[PDB]
Amino acid sequence: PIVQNIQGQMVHQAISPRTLNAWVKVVEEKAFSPEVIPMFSALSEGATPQDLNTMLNTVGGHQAAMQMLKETINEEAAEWDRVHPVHAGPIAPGQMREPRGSDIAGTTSTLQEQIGWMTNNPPIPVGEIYKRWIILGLNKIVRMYSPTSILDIRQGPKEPFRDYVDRFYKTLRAEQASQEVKNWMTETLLVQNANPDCKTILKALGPAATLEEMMTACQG
Amino acid sequence: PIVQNIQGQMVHQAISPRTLNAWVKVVEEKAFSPEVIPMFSALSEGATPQDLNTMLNTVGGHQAAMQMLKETINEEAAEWDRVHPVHAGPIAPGQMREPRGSDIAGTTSTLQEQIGWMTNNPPIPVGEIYKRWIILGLNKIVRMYSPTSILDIRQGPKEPFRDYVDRFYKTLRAEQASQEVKNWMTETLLVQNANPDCKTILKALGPAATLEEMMTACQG
Amino acid sequence: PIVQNIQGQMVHQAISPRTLNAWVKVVEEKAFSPEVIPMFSALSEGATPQDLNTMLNTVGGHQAAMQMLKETINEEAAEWDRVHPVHAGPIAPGQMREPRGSDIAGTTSTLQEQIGWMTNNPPIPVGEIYKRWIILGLNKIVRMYSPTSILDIRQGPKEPFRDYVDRFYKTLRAEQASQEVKNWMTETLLVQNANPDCKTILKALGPAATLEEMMTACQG
Amino acid sequence: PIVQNIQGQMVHQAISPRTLNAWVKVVEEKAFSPEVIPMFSALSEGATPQDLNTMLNTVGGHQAAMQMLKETINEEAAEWDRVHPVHAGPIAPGQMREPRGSDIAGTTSTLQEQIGWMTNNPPIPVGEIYKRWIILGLNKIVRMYSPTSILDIRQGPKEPFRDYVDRFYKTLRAEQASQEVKNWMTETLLVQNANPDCKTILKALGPAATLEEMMTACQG
Amino acid sequence: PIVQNIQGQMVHQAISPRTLNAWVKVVEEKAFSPEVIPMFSALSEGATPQDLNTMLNTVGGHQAAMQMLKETINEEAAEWDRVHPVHAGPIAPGQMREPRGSDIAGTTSTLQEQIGWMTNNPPIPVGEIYKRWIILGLNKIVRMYSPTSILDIRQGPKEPFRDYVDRFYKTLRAEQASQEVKNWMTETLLVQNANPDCKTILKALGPAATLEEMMTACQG
Amino acid sequence: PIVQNIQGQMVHQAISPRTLNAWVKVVEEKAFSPEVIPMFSALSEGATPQDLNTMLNTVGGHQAAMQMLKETINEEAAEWDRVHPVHAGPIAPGQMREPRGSDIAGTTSTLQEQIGWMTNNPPIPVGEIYKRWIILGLNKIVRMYSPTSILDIRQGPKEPFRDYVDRFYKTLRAEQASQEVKNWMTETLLVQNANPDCKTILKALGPAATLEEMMTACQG
Repeated sequence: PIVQNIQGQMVHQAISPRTLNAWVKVVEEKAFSPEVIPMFSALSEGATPQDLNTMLNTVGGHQAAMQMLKETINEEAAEWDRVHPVHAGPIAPGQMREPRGSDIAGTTSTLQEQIGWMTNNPPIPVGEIYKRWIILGLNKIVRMYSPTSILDIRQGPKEPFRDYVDRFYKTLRAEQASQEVKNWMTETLLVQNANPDCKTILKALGPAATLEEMMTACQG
Repeated sequence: PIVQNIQGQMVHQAISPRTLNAWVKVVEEKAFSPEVIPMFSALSEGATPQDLNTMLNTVGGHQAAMQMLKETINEEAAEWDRVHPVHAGPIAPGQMREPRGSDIAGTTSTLQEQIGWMTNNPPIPVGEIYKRWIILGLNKIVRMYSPTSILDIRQGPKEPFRDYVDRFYKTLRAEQASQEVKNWMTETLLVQNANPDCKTILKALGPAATLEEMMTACQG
Repeated sequence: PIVQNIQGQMVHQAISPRTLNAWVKVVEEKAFSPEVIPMFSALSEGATPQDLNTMLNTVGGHQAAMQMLKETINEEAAEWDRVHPVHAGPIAPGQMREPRGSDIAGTTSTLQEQIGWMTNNPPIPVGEIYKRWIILGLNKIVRMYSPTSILDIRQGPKEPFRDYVDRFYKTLRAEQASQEVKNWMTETLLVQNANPDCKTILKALGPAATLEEMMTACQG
Repeated sequence: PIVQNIQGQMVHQAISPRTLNAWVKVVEEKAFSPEVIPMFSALSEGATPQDLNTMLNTVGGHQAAMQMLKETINEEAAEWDRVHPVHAGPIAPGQMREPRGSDIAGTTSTLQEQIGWMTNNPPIPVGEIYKRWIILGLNKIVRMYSPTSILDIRQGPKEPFRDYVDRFYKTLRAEQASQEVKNWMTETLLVQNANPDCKTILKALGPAATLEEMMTACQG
Repeated sequence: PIVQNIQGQMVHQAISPRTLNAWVKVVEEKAFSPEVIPMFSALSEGATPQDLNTMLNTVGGHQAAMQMLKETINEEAAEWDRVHPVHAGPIAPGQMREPRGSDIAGTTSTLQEQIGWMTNNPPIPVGEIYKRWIILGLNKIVRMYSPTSILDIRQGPKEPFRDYVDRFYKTLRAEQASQEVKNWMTETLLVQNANPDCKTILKALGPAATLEEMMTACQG
Repeated sequence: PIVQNIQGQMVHQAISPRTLNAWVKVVEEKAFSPEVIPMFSALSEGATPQDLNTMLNTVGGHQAAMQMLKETINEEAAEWDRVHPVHAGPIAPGQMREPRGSDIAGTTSTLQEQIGWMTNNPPIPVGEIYKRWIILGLNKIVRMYSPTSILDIRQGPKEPFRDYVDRFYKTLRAEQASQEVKNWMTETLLVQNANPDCKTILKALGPAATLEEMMTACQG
């Protein structure tokens, strides 16, 4: 990943083994849960497409998820090539040729060319584009790992309200259908599926009730 | 987070992966203890709102508590907007605009805008305001996670005074109240709920005795 | 490796103890899984043949695999020396001589000659060729460690489609067939070797079958 | 702490997470040994009272010891405020006001006043006084924590002289008496409490008894 | 060890404690094995003789091996003195004196003299010579620590070919002999000492069969 | 400990918690052994007397050894004060007053005075003097912790020669009576205490025998 110097300029730097070790360990230990996308975006800030291909190929196991991510990256690269055709002929001396989708992916280009793209004037953010594509692929992967659907949630007679709302919001963050649909769901489905006693305790507070009073009602 | 860089010019330095790993580990190992608030305040010194959002997203589990935190952040932003109205219009070329609640919460404010608001002279304390909001939310969460009320703390028949006062002060620190209420409670509730064998000893010492005198009295 | 100094001449640097410890640890911990080749290509970047020989010699155990890797390096060096004539006699100053196969292998050269061949104009990628040879050898090794073949994978009656495709893609990554033959295999045998229920499911799905829709269809 | 830049101003720097992690680790693993005070004085060097309050609040458990430490800090602040009058009214610019005891404790001020007091000419060190108070409190704590007294140490019939002198010097380090009383006891009760055989050996050794001579005499 | 410092001026940097801890750990777990010589050469790149003495003194236990190493260093020093005589007389102000046989081992040579001998132009390769001596000593020690001879390696009746060839090549690498002798030793000993069934299986392949074909013959 | 900068000058630096942790761990885990002195000399290179007093006070347990070290430091300081009396009266402006015997230890001087003494023109090596004193004290400590004398060594009928020579050289390095006496002991006492069979096998080689042949004789 590129790093700025004392005078402000930046140059390529070898990827730290600690970053790769932490990424592989968090992938192994935390599997594919909603909290891998923020850590992935934090680990590889400013990473070249070669570094992202490293961080993806290094993930042993869960090869189906990695194949899904590869297919998503392939579709995004095809759409990018369709929306931005590259020109042919001689290239200007002060400009380097613009990358194609397969080259934005970093599959058929050298590291020096990535560094030249990233430190050009004006700079070309190939790393950020490929990171956005990988984040979309990881969103689709965490959507696939979702164990249950949002509608099938029903609290057991003994399962505490805390565990119920924990499971609910876990699969809700794993759903990621939309934002306003999520807002409507947390109003309706959250109170629609409570245990009868605590259910009517929550209905006593009306729809204006917030989550804090919703929990301290059934609390104790 | 931004940091003083040689010489005297603050530049943006992205959050280090080791800090995020330390935060994830302390939230995994210690759950939601009263001490986490200081650990959080010390792990994110001078952090941009984006860094605090990253540190709140990287949490694993406890989604209910994170939801209360987000809702209290929204409430604080609404109160800030009600107290500090923002006038519309073109901005000055050298001075930045006054941020709104959504600009403080890092939701609709780009990283460059926050860096501007922080490094500009005079500085806008967006980081400290968002930290105060998150600290209020964490206080709410740790006061909710209290298993039993402070009024229910009672010593066992053979439970030593050591563990009794330890658990009592732990629950009292987790409990929420003004300092004078705590000053009254440590004098009215501590000696009364003790075991009678050592309760007689504490009564023999006196009402206004300090903690160390009672502790060395019932020692052994 | 050879770290490139900021806005200056590229300076040689000894391999880091951290890098070597991470390498020996991943070897010892994961034996020879298909990801050791990407992780090796990641750790060893811009490294001299001396660095690569050190990284290979620090490996303890698996001496059969090490001897096979050395035999592969010897075969590659023999082929290189056969298809590339070696010049001799007086050599003009400021121009290094023709690198022999035993020299590009690093067994008959020195760090000075390696750095000279890596700093010449135009540069000669001695490191990138020796790394290619090591990757060919490691590919042979990981093919030898393959427990079962790819054509002999059959899904269990209770073993789910996720686990089945995980094993299938692991064996495919281990497989030695060319990429053109590799595609037909994952297009045909994946649906041809599954259990009858989801086999008929994917048959009703028909052509253009992709992994995402396959896994969403075989749910439950 | 306050790191002194090389040929520059003493720039303020937030406490690194490593310092707090080591502090919580030692206070968790080693409880309250006599040496923790030296390690606490080592980790916190040139630190603002805010840093010391952060280091104290991060301590988890042993809340009775923390309350005793806060009571000791309050007593020291009351004494300081009693024996030092506090000026008021308009204050000349460029000269900070009189530091109050509750202010020298850092409970009624911000970081700016502490940094100003630690940068004035002549310097007024708030850190070296608040650390002194914390050390007095930790000394009271470690004295309270000692399980056995110094006057009640007796060597076992089979327990050798080395273990006896180890326990004796540990309890002496935990002792609260003045240094001259400490010298008196370490001169007399050491040989006055040993086992009769080596007691007579050390009596034959006579005056000017020195520890290495004692341990070389009681050998075997 | 000295290191290239920005810009282009080598200055002395003391050995880091982490390197010493890594060396103590590798001489605690790996103990003495063939892999230690490569690890030692990588941990001490460009080390002054004082650093190598420090790394050889920190080894706890195995005093016989360290004495062998010291005696072989003395023998190499005597041979260097007998081959490179040192003339006595006043030294030139610009250039340094020729190091004697004991100036290499860092016994009577101060650190400044070694730094001079290394940074001078032309440099005196004292570090590499002392490293060659220590490597000869370590080769002696690892050839001594061999439990059995290479002629005694024989496969068990049901011991798989994998463990047999692994142990055989490990003992052969630990053994000391010229590579030319090993070329006959392998083709004479590997197939002969195998199990009778696998013996005939390998003999069916041919005498000059490679290691990979011989392996895949009896695979499973 | 002081550290050099880019311009070449040195200034005080806070002691790293990693150094203290490593020292405490090596002191406790390895207790007292001849290989604690090199580790101590390597850990605290360039450390101020305050840092050495820290590293000594931080050692919990083995308080008798620490008191021996304190007594040795006291005697060395008294001898230094006797051999170098300090002058009275006003001190020159360009010179700082020379440290007394007790101030070399850093017991009655602030850190700034130590830094001024260490970076004066010409520099005064108080740190190196106090390190020499501490190394002498640690030598006396490891002398006391020697379990057995050098003469009592007699190999058992079954105890292998390797264990015998290991124990011999261990207690010989722990003896440190002299260096030439050590050379005479390794000739006489090593050959005088062997088991009769291997004893006469060693006598078959005469006194000219070296250690390598000495052990490979009794080997196998």
